[PDB]
Order: sequence, then C-alpha cells, then structure tokens
Amino acid sequence: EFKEQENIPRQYIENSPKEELVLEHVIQFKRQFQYQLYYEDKRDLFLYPK
Amino acid sequence: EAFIQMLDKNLDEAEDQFQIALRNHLIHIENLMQLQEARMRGLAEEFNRD
Amino acid sequence: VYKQKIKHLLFQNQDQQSELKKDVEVTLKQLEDQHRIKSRELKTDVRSLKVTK
Amino acid sequence: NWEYVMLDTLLFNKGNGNDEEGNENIDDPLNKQAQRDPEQEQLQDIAQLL
Amino acid sequence: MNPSQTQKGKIQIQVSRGSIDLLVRTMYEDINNIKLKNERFQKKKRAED
Amino acid sequence: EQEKSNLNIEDDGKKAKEKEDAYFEDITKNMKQLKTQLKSEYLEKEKANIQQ
Amino acid sequence: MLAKKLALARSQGKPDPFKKDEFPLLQHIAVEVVSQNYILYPDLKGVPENVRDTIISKITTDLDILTMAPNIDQESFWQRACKNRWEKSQKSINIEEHGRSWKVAYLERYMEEFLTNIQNADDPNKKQILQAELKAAASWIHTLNLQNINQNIDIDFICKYLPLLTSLTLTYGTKYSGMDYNKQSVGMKLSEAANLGEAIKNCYSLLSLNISANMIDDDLLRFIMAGVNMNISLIELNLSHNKIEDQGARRIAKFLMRNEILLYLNLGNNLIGYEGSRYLAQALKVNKNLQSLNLKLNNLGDKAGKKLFQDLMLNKTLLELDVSGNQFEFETALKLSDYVADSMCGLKVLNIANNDFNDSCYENLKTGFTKNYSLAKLDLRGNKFSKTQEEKEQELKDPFRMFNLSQTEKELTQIIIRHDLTAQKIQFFSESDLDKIKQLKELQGAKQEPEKVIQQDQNKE
Repeated sequence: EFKEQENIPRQYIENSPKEELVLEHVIQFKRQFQYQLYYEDKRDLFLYPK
Repeated sequence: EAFIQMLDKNLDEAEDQFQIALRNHLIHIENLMQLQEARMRGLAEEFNRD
Repeated sequence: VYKQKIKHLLFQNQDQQSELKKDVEVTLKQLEDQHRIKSRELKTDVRSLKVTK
Repeated sequence: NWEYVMLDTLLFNKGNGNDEEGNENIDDPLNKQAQRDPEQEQLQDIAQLL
Repeated sequence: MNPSQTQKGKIQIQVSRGSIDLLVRTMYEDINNIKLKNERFQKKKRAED
Repeated sequence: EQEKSNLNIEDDGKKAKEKEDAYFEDITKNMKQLKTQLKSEYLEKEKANIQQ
Repeated sequence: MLAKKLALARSQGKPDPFKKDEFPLLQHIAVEVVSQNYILYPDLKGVPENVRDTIISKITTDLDILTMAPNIDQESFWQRACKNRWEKSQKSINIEEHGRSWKVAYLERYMEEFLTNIQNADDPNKKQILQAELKAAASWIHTLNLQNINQNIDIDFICKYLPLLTSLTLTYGTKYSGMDYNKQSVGMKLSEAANLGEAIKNCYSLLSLNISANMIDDDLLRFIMAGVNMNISLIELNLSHNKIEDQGARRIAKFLMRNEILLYLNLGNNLIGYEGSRYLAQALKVNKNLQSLNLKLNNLGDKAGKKLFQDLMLNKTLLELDVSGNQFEFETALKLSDYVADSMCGLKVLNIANNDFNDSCYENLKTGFTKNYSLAKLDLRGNKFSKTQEEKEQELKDPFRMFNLSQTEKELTQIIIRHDLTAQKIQFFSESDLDKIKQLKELQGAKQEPEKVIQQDQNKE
C-alpha cells in the first residue's frame, strides 16, 4: 500500500547513478567472494534487498 | 602584345589562384574561429552550470 | 602543372593536418567529458557527506 | 577473521593529520623531497574507489 | 538576516557575467582583422583589373 | 612540411592533455580534501562533541 | 572440432579430458556458425532478439552494407564497424549530427567514399548496383554531402530515389587531381549546374541546398534557380563563394519577391554591383519571412549599401546581417544609424565588417547606435578610426596585435551589451566598474588587517 500512494516518491522508484554503480560493485564483490570461497558453504550476503 | 596580355593572363590566372588561396585561407580562419567559439562556449556553459 | 601539384599533395598535408586536429579535439572532448562525469560524482559524494556533517 | 567488502579512504588518508603538536624545529624542506612512489598515485588513480 | 549573506546567487552571477565579458574582450582583441585586409585587397584589385 | 606540422599538432594535443590532466587532478584534490573534512573530520568532530 | 577432440580422447579410453559442464550447448555452435555464416542467415527470422544481439556482438565488423542496413539496427554494432573503419581514418562520425544513429552516419560516409572511388558511374553494372544500393537505403537516408568532387554527377537519377534527403551539399573540386594542370578541373560547369537544378526541381521534401565553393556565376546560377523555381519545399539556399554577377542579383531579388518559404540565404563572396544591391534591397524590403541577408565579400558600394538600408526600412524580418566588406562609408553609416533609430527593427545579427569608416561618423553612429535596443551583437574590428599611440606600438611590436579593437568600437559594443543585458536584467561591470570593484576590495583588505594587528598585540600586555 505504501507504493499505492498516488505520488510515489521518485527516490523510491529509481536509484541514482552512484546507487547503481554501488550495486554493481556489490555484485562484483559477491562474485569474487564466491570465486575465492570454493571451500566454504554459501552464506547469504543479503546486500541487495527489495 | 599577346604575351603582355598573357603576361597579365598568365598573371590573370596567377591572380585568380592567389584570390583562391586567400579565399581558402579566410575559410580556414573562419573554421578556426567557429571551433574556438565552440570551445569558449563550452567552457562558459560548464562554468555556469557549475 | 608542378605549381598546382604543390597546391596539391599539399592537399594531403591539409587532409592529414585536419585529421590530427580533429583527433586531438575529439580526444580532448572525451577526456573532458570523463573529467566532468567524475567531477559531478565526486561533488555528489561531497554534498551527501556535507549534508550528514 | 573478518573481511571488509570496501576499502575506504579513512585509513589511507589520515597520515597528514598528525601535525597537532607542531611547535618545534622548522626543519628546512630541502631534505624532505622523498620521491613519492609512482605506484601509490597510479593505483589510486586507475583502480577508482567506489 | 544579513542582506549580503542571503544573496549569494545574484552577486556570484554578476561575477560570472563579468568574467565572461572580460574573457570575450581578451579573445576578441586579436582575431578577425585579417579578413578585413584580405577583402580590402580583393575589392581593390576588383576595382583595379 | 607534413612531418613538422603533424608533430607540432600532436605536441599541441599532448601539452593540452598535460594541462587538462593537471587541472582535473587539482579539482579532484580539492574535492577529496574537502570530503576528508566530512569523514575523518566527522569522527574528530564527534570526539569533540562527546568530550564537550 | 569438438567431435575431433572427443575422438582423440576416446582413442585411449583414459580419463575424460573435457568436463561435462565444459560442453557448450547447441546454441553456442549455432551462434558461432551464424556469426561465421551470416550470408546464409541474413534473416534469422523467428530467432529471438537475444540471440540476434549475441551473434551481432560476437561477429566481426566487415559485413556488407546492403545486407547490414536492412537486417541490422543494433547501435553498438555500428560503433564496432565505425571502429573497424574510421578509427584511424581522416574523421569519425559526430553522433549529434547524424540523426542519433551510428548506422545512418556510417551509411552516408560509405556513400560519400563509394561515389568518390567510383570510376565512370555510367558503367552499366556499377550504375545498376548503385540503384540497388539507393533502393536499399531508401529506409534510412537523411542527408547527402560531397566536397571537391571530380565527376559530372547526374543529380536527378540519384535524387529520384531519395525523397527523404533532409540536406544536400554539392561542392566542385578535384579530390584526386593528378599531376596535370587543369584549370577546368576546379569550378562547376554548365552541365552539372543544369542537372543539379533539375534534381532540385525533382524533389518534394528537401530542407536545404548548399552549392558553396562552386564559383557559381550568373549563367550557372540561372540553371540552379530554374530548377529551384517550381519545387515547393526549399528552405535553405547557400551561395557564398561563387561568381554571382548582376543578373544573379536581379534573379535573387525576383525570387525574394516570389519566395514564400525560404529561411536560410547565403550569397556572399560574389561579383555583384550596385544594380544587384538595389534589387536585393527592394526584394527584402517587401520580404517578411527571410531571416538573414548574406552580402559579405562583395562590392556593393556606399550607394549600394545606402540604397539597401533605405529599402530595408519597411523590412521587419531581416535580423541576421552579414555584409562585411562592401565598401560602405559615411553615407552608409549615417543611413544605417537612421535605420537603427527606428523602434521597428528586430535585427539579431549584424556583420558589417571590412569597411572604410572614419572618426567623423562618431556623432552619427553613437547617436544612431544610441537608439538600438533589441540588437544583440555586431562586428566593428579592423577600422581606421582614432587609434591610440600604444595601439600602433602594439601592431608594430606584434602584427597579431593589429587585431586590437579601437576604443570607439569597444564603446559601441559596450553600449549595445549594456542595453541588451539590461534587457536580460543584468547589471554591468565594465573596465571602470571592474577597476572600482577591485580598488574597493583592496581597500577593504588593507583596512581589515591593522585591526587584526592591534587586537592581537592587545594580548601582549
């Protein structure tokens, strides 16, 4: 319902360019973490909520 | 007489190509001026946006 | 004939000088655009942290 | 034991905050021209921080 | 409120306009007079030939 | 003529590159020095606030 | 090859050298073949766009234009082709100037260089292939541009296939002028002028024509206009650096009388006399849609300019003026001051350079130039007006310092800028204003420090 307000804040619908670049860096670090953690079981680095 | 006319027809052609060279030089200076205007206008725009 | 030919391949000189001028201008434009992008990102970070401060 | 996802500038840029006690020798900067490692600046510049 | 404190925009924009005009003068002090001489030679030789 | 003019044009480009690099690096140094007044100076000021 | 490697591995029954997950899917091999065998697959009909972009990215950049244009519209691919072709060429495409499409700019450049490299375009197979290429390009053709051509080009045959061309640029020259001296190698001749005019009259949606650098004279301009007379879409005509004589000027005046839609006009650098000046002034006085008058690099004469200013009194649309170098003097100066004194003038561009004015006109120009409000910019350098001794010192020391503006030219420019920027609600800091501000700031800086000295030495007691 909070997204059901007629004037959804623009900040809640699109992330700034730096926010997306930070997301890309987070995905990159997650990929590196998986690549170098061949021995340890996956643990949810919940870095990209919705 | 035909040589003097040619001395001023050979010279007429020569003068025509000196006029051509001057027109080309003025055109080249005009393009230099246009693109220098482009650079200065870009500088002013970036400075005033900042 | 030879004088006009000097008013020619000098045409090669003109074409290649224009090539180098436009290459220098375009690389300058690329580098300046990169500078401006990084400048605005850094200023955004500075402003966001100044707001917090 | 604990790994940091991001390398921030807090640690690397606090060296020049140590001139708090300065009321002492005015040692001539003629002998303080140590050649800064080109590696430091180059890797600071090419591996741009997020 | 301090009148000077609250009006940064106009004063800085005035400074910017002054800088723009001063630069225009400096860059304009040394260009475009060549075309005048070239065209005057052109028209003199026009009236001549 | 072509060699000299091309070399001069490319030296013009390279000196422009050096000038622009110095300019941008000066601006980046200003921005990062100011930002250091927002993260490191932030913790220093927090220490000052708590002590006061 | 994968079958070959599998057979090699089985040749002994040893442990598997290829992992199960190391086997690419049928999609990998199919896309590899398509990228290598796109000739058999110009269509890819029914293949999702995802694989299409995959193949495009994984393909090289030497594809055929006729086939790439219809089946390919992926911009990064066109940039790949641009990198493969013109990265080290003379120039690279400027995107904003090519409809925001890499493909269109690449296509237009390849058209330029093909029509250049083309030898004897009348050759049957070459002409048929050219027709086919124009037909294929009919979807994405916007502008046509050629400088320094060396062929008696048939304009109409090409134009008939291009009702979408937005701008046309034709300039005569010698792109490959061999050793031999050919004065006829430079300068557009009768047949090409007639054909280009005929193609102009065979158009529906053309937006601008530039026949500049063609040395166009009255005879050739006549064919050009006769082509341009009946067509009903021309908006821009460029005719600077041509051989326009008096007949061309009279025909220009007649067309201005007849013109209803033209928006850009260039007619500088010609051989027009006073008759042409009178005709142009009369044509533009009744004109109400033409924007700028281009009469620079001309020889109008003081009477010509005076007559033009007298005619343009009724005009209310000529706003960009570029008539530098027509030998206008005191008479023209007073007449133009009288013109500017009116409140009905909306001129935006004023190019009156390359004149022979004198100091005596001050009381007029200033006076008349004291009556200008809506104007923006004007050119006044290179005059022989009252020159200060230091100015002459600067020209003697520095020939490139001969370009220094005279004080009166700067005064008129300052007055115009003051009125314009007050129109834009801008306060002014001229040389005197800058001096005042700087001296005031230095005064404050000097007066602030001794207070510091006294208050600091206040703590020494």
